[PDB]
Amino acid sequence: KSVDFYQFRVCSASITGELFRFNLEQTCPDTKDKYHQEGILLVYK
Amino acid sequence: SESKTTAVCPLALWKTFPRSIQTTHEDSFHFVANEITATFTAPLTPVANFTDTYSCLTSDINTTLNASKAKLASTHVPNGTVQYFHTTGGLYLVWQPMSAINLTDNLSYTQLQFAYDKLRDGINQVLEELSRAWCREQVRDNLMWYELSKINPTSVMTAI
Amino acid sequence: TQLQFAYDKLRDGINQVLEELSRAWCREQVRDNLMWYELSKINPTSVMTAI
Amino acid sequence: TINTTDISTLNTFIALNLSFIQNIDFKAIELYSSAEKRLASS
Amino acid sequence: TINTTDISTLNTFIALNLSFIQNIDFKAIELYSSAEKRLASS
Repeated sequence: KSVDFYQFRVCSASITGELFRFNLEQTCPDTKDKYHQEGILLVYK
Repeated sequence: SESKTTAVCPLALWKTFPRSIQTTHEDSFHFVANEITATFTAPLTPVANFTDTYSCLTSDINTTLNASKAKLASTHVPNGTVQYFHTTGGLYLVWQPMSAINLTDNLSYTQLQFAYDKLRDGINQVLEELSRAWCREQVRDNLMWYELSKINPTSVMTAI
Repeated sequence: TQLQFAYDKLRDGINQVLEELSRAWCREQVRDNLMWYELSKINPTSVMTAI
Repeated sequence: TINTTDISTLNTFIALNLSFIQNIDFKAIELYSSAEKRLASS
Repeated sequence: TINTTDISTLNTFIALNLSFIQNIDFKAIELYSSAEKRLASS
């Protein structure tokens, strides 16, 4: 039982606990770009 | 006597714009004219299927395009064919896409659209910049947590 | 009326993103408080002098 | 010897789930159509 | 005995390189010139 820290408990057993590792490879990718297509434009009323 | 054709043509040129950044959208386009701070929208389909029937303008649009691109040729070339669109307001748009050469009275709503697009672009860009910076700080914080966990992993696990 | 509509949409969007950012920063702030508490277990004097 | 993917990895992130102002199109509107303007008569 | 400035100092700032909002002046525009308006009086 691990509902909260309020209740007194003793937990020191370690037999078949789940294993975990720290990842140090994630990084923020750089932003992409924009084509920003353009050209000559005429209007007609 | 004189035919209606070759006598009066219901469209007249209003303004020209050499630089206009066409940006797509969900289901429409967006043509920007920063010279008068305006933006026009048009459905994605080039609804101007038969602008040839408007046979009058065929002459001068060629001339005006030739003059404009002759002026602009020092830095740009045509990267495709020209098309036409019919906006919702009633105006008509003629578009000639160009690629820069590598060195190696109901018009208020248009202004409203222009301002809204400017604000949206600015806000999205600052959001992306802040997100990238916070992500970098997040990788830094993960490294710090990994370094601190080397002493007693139980406290780190109970905190996380 | 259109001006009011656009202004209201922008204000709503900005306020919502500000609220989300504040909630996330508060969560990270509680996490940082826990981290500071854990770090103070070794040499509390340095933590007190820094704060 | 086993692959590195077998070992579970924790994710101690603070997710910055955001939202981007979206983009809308302002349809041009009007009050009185042309017909009523004709109705003006005199 | 030497000065503290000569000693190299490292800094840890994730540069929050912001970008503020420029101010534009909305030029008032119009569609049909007053000359055309007079010509449409007929």
